[PDB]
Amino acid sequence: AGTVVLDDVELREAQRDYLDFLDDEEDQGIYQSKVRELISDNQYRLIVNVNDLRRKNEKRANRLLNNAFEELVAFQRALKDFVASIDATYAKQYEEFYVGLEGSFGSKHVSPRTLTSCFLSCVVCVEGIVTKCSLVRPKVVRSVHYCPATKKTIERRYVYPTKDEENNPLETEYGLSVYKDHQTITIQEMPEKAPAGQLPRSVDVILDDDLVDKAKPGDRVQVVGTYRCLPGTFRTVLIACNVKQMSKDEDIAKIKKFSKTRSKDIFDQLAKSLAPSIHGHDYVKKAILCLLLGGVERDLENGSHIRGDINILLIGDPSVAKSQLLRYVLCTAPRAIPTTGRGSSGVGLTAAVTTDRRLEAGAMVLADRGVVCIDEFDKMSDMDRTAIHEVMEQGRVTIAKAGIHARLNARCSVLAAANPVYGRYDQYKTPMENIGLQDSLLSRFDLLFIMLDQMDPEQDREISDHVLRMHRYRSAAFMKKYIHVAKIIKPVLTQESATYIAEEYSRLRSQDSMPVTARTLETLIRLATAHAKARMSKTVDLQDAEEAVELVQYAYF
Amino acid sequence: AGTVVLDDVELREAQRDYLDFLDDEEDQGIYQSKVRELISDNQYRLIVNVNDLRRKNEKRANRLLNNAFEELVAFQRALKDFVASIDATYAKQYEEFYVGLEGSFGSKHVSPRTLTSCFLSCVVCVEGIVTKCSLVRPKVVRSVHYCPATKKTIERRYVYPTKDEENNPLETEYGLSVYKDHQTITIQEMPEKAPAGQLPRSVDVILDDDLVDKAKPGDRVQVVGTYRCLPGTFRTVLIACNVKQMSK
Amino acid sequence: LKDYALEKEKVKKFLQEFYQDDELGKKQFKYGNQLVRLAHREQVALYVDLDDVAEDDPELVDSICENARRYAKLFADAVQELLPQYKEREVVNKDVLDVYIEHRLMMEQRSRRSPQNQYPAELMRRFELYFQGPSSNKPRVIREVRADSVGKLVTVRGIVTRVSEVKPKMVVATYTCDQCGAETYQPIQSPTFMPLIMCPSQECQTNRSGGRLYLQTRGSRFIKFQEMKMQEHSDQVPVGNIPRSITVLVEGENTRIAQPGDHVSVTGIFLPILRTQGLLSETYLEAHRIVKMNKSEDTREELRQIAEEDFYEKLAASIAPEIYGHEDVKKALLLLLVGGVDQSPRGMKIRGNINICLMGDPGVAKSQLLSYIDRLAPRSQYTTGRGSSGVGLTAAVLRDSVSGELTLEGGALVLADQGVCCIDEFDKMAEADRTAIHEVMEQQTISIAKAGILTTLNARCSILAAANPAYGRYNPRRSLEQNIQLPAALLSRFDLLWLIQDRPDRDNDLRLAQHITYVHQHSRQPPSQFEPLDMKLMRRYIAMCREKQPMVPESLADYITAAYVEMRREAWASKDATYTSARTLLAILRLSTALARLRMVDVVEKEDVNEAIRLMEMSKDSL
Amino acid sequence: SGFDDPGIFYSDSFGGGQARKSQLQRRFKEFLRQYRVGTDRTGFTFKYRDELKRHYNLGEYWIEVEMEDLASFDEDLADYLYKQPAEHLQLLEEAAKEVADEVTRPRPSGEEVLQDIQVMLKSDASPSSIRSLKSDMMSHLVKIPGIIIAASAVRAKATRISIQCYFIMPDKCKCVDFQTLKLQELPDAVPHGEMPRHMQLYCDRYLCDKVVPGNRVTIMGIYSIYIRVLGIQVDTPQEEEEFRRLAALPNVYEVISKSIAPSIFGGTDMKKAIACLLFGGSRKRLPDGLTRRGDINLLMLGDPGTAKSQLLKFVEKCSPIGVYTSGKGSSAAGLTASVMRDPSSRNFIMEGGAMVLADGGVVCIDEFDKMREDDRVAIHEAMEQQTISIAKAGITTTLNSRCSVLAAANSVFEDNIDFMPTILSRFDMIF
Repeated sequence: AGTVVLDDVELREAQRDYLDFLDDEEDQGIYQSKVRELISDNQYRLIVNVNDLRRKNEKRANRLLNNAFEELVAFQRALKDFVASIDATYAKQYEEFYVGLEGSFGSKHVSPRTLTSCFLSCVVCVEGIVTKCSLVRPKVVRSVHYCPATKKTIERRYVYPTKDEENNPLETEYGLSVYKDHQTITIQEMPEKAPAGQLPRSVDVILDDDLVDKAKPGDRVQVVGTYRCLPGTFRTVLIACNVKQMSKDEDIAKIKKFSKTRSKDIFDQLAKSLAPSIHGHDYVKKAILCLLLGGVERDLENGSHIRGDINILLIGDPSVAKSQLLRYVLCTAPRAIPTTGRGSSGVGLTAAVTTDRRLEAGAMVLADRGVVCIDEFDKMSDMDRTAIHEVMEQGRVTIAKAGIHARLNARCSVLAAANPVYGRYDQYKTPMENIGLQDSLLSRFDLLFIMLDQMDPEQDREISDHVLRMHRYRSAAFMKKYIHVAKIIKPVLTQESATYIAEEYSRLRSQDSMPVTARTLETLIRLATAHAKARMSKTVDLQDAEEAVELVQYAYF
Repeated sequence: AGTVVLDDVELREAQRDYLDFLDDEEDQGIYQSKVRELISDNQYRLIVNVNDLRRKNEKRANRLLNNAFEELVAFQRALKDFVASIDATYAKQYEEFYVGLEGSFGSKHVSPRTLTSCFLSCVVCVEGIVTKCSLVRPKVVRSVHYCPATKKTIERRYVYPTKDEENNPLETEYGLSVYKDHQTITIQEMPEKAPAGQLPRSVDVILDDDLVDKAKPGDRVQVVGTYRCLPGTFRTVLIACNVKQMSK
Repeated sequence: LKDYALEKEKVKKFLQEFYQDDELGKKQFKYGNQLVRLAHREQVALYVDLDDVAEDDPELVDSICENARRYAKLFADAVQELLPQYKEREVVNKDVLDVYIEHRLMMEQRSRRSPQNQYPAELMRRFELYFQGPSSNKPRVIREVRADSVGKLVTVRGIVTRVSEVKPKMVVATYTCDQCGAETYQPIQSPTFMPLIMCPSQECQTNRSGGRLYLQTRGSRFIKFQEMKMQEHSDQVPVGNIPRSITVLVEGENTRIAQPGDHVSVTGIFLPILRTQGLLSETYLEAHRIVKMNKSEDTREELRQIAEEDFYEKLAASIAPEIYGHEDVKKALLLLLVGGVDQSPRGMKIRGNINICLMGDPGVAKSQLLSYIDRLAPRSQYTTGRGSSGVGLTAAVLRDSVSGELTLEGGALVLADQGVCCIDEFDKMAEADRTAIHEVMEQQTISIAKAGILTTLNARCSILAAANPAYGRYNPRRSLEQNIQLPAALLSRFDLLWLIQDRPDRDNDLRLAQHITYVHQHSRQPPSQFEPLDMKLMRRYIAMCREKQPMVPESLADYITAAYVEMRREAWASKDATYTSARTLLAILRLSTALARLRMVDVVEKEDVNEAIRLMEMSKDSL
Repeated sequence: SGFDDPGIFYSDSFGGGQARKSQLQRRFKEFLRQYRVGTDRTGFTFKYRDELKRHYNLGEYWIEVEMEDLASFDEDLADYLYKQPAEHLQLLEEAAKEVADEVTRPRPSGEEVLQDIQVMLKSDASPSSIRSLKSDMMSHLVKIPGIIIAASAVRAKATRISIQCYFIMPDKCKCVDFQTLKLQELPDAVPHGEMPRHMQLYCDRYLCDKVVPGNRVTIMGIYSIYIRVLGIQVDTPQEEEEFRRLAALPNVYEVISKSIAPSIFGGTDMKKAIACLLFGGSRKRLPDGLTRRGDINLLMLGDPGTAKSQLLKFVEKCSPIGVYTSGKGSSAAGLTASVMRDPSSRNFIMEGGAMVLADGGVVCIDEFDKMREDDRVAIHEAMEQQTISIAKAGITTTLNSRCSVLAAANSVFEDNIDFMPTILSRFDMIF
């Protein structure tokens, strides 16, 4: 329209108050030190704790949280002025500065499920995992046009201006024009918190400059921004201003007493606690308890190295608890998501969905730093079979599509099972190809158990009785707290202790004189560490690792 | 109107040329002395001989006489800049300065008979005797409105804004508003030279500030200004920039 | 934001009265001769080095950098306006375009500024203008080119990965009507344009007639056009990243210079393309100059002690330390790290073709080191064995959405140019892929009469092969040609074959458990009191050694020849599974390639004979 | 660069159901430049070189094209053009610009822009009557003469409109002159007993104000619905031998007298004067300054009851020039050239007057005393100075009102003076 506002008092008051907030002269200059740091590091987004804003001026914080657009604009202008006051040249270089928000928000810290329409036009925080992204295209924000005929210049903010007043040609001044990058991604609540009963919520996220590469599909990020609606029926979008990252890291005293070795052995009873209604396979149970535990974090800055992502396969006869064991783990599963069979959504791939571009993160990707339970392995397509191989080796998933190239974290383990296609006994031929899995890459797995229905009448009596007794006319949560404690403990190895264990490793190899030994040194480390993690010890015990060797010893029969 | 152009190079060239004309350094500074006289005498209309404008740059004079609006605005801005450079305080005192045209005009020196429609959007000179005349009324040009509720200020150029965006009351700040006086006069061609056979031509003349009391009904006046048109009935009017009495 | 007349005058003066004395110590009016040639159609491309502009106008250089298209068009117009004053005679009618141009000028003058009554500036050019990046602007990495640098003259480096063939692209389209008799011009800038229907001729403007017009290709202006995709140099891509591809469009005389797999330097204007939920656009680079080298045309003993010490003890000791031993095998990698880049210019391209083979992936987890070779080795790119389908190396025709009209793409061999090529999962490769490797052994004679493949791949890298054991470990009781089903002759073509049998050596196995802890356990990775140093500098130390270019001894060959006589007899007389043939001769000469360069003596060479033998002895009886 | 879009460009026209108009455009161009007229005796020079130049020097911005020149040099060309000039008229106007093109040539810096030129067309053909202005003759050039009764002031009318890419800006549009006239056919063409017809006129850039009400003018234009006026012209032996014999009769005076007035009433002397008025006197043109009245007027007074009612009809039947009124006239048109106020903005309504119509003849004034006093203050002047004046605030226009006066009214009931002891001196004592 062109009508203008002359010196809005609210805007000027906001500018003065925010400038006073940034001018930390009476204090040591925490924000002023941050401003120097950002100028030195060539970054143009200042992150401000909301708690400080409450402390200095509660009314400002209340207005900011209740009114987003104008308050954010005013605070951005205040930051521009303060930076220019500290240094004019840095301000002259750049066009407009942006401000992000961090800290703790009382009522606005919501989950995608909780984030209903009621928080419209208010700054909110959303927590979850990225489920889709797109490539990084630039979107025009200020286009400058020059007309050689009329010697006039026209500028437009945000049908593209192509015609002058009298339809003269217009050759745009690209250099004077400003382009900023743009990216559209989406989120799901964490699996452990999102109920499986009711439908999921998806919230759109738009990233501005300095945020396209900050978050990648498959990680867990915190997004804070203005929640607006792009134009009866309106679609909700969230314009972000700060994104961080997560790093998936009152009964502690109750736990500590459980960890005392003087009373009883906690490991032995714990192993039976996970497969309550399955008789036998106690050695199998110990392995399954091992799979949950184990270290998955190494001091890897800007690179990669040996990892704990090794996984356990289960092959056996139908109705022989092979299918059920997955379910028991899935139920009391920490940070674990189920997927099975075909999974026609790209089990480990983004598939680059068309007709929208979306990159639907797959099952193994959305399960970062967890355990993946997969049933009916042979049901997976050959493409998945080829694809799934690459995940376990380097620890990353590579996807190469039409222009789309991606890096995905694959810090994952697999508890997979499949029926022996048609094989019923599967003892004459080596399982390496008899289980339907074609490649010899099966050797990469940690373990391969065979649960055949061997003619063992003595066991057959106990199996029948065990089913019937389970009615229980007259400890799930305990294991959940256990895994959390071991997650922050790194039971470092001692070479002096390890030496005695390693001595019998050769004797394991020599058993064939009287199915690969060359990898076994890898699985010995993880299994031995797992035993110590149960005891919360920071040092690996000789007795603890000895049971790991026996686990290996009975691992190959 | 209020519509502006964003860094027009042609406007900038016109501004630079007229500013160069104003700062008569190689000459004795006749116009600079006139600027001193107007600053001292508290008058805010500088009369510039057109013959000097031809002598310095015929192209400027031609574009002025052929497209009055843009060139006049640019030259007014140039006068403002020159006054501020010579004395900033005097420039800060007033809002906008106006410029008048005198001298000798070759083919645009016309009579009400001669002043046909072909001179639209061109600077003209009309000679005659005042016939009809109206009273002095104030006309609003920039009305400042302040909203006590929303704590916002809205200003509009030139119905009257009475309700805000959300129908809150608006009490106008009269002082910040600028009002200029206005008058409507008419002219008839000279009795001796206008033939008695054909019908008389009457032309309407609108006077801005500093022109209401300079010409009174019945005198003999020369009017120079812009010959524009107001938007089913289309009437020509003449917005004037300089009025001088005649009857020597 | 400046008066363009002043800038046009400034560039006019700058072009008219600048010179140099580098031309044979003689002032030759550097730009003046080029202008004279352009006026006489003796030169098609005009290059303006911004360095000369900076010598007296740094602010003009900065203004040009801030905005490239506008100054480019301004320079084009200035050159066009400066040409006519240099015309001396009648046009000698170089091509049809000059003929049409001279008739147009003659007819326009025959009828001796109206906005629509002049020829478009691009139609009457017959010259092309480009900018060479000023030396001040440091080269930028492709990942760092974002939306914030749009419209800025930038320079980026990379490797050509997808180049189409030269095709004509239309600048001005010529339309003629059957009633007007005039010429209608429609400049085309986007890759898509809409053919006209109603002629805009002034005559029809009065008549409002049908004015049906027919497009013609006679007098239209055409310029050359190409599509190339460029990917980041692998040496500067972070290990935790992947290289990215950015599209580059090259036009005019600048075409026909890039070849696939070649390192190029590109300088151009970063502009968006529309393709007719927001305002979406892509990015490309309109190149202006692709640059080769100019300088290529034609050490005290008190500071360090590096070259006197064998590299087998020093270079090996800080490369791939996590490897569980097997240093003897690692020695060949040192030969592989050397390669055959330093070759005599006599057509011996096989020097860089070292087809090394390894059998057994589960063995001591050596499958890990294969990836490590590509990353650390410079001038080498990461490669995968069976990481995709068969479309990744060959070419086919499928549907497209963004662009691509029967475009040509490279494979894994082209991906690593004159470097180290790593292929994994050899067994999983199909027979068609297996023949493709075998075709490289045939000294690059790729002629195919099939529609989709007619290329000649520039296989100058080094092929590293790792072979999984076929559904079981090597059988001592069974000899070759019976236990392995693939013909030995196919494997025989390989120069070197390596297999590791995991023997129950308990003493050696003890070392690994202690050795596996040390990695990422402490900061003393080179245990032999080596200063930690910056990781970047380790590669640079290697580069200066390659630049020395020492000379191998020719007389040394005859002495080794006498040794070969005994070696042949004992090898054949054994009649065991291991056997040699004339292919050994290639290996022996190839052995001296890395061995003799290291020793910078140039007086007496004796030790190389035993050193060359010692490399064969480990290869001998390797089983 | 997929966003911008340069304009469409067309080159010069080098090389060379809906009929092509280009050939007609060329024939206009060729004729205007190359045509020459003149005689050998006065010498040979390009007459239009300096004559047209003087026209442009005086700022006329219009050039006259006589069709006679086109007919005389080549009659075949001229015949074709008359058929459909309406559409081709604009093309002719455009061509005139190109011709100027020619001798303008060097324009003194400040005459750089060549302005539009309007061309008026005239013919010496005999005008047709208003009977030819029917629908059949639609969209063809016509020639109708008449007398103009109504005139308007100069207004503004827009030719081409402009929109904003929201108020319409008139300053960027160029307007033209506009005048409104009402034309009345000459009495001779009008039937004996018939209300005279009326036709409105629509002028152009230079047709305005070149004619004033009451003049005998010739209108040339295109009929469409009103006359798109293109050109207006201001005006200045066997039958004689028969007239001479009638004139030479010594007793011709008497015999006419009894013919005009039936012998039912009135003296032969009374009849004798009437014929004198019909001939009228002579307007002697004094060489020095003011002219002479030279026009006698007769006022019919006396006692009533002389069969006056039959006189009113008889005078209508016999008057060569004259108007029959119904009571006190019609609408607001009075007996004198008065003006009125436009109901819309009070722009201009020049209603004219009866005495204007009969300039040069006599007007049959009936119910003379019954006219209003407002017009009287003016009617005194015209009856003496043979011209009516407008007594408005600033109108000095004095139309030509030389008409003689024949006032029929009831006598007023130096002893016989009611309110005008001056008008009587200006008439004759007639019974």
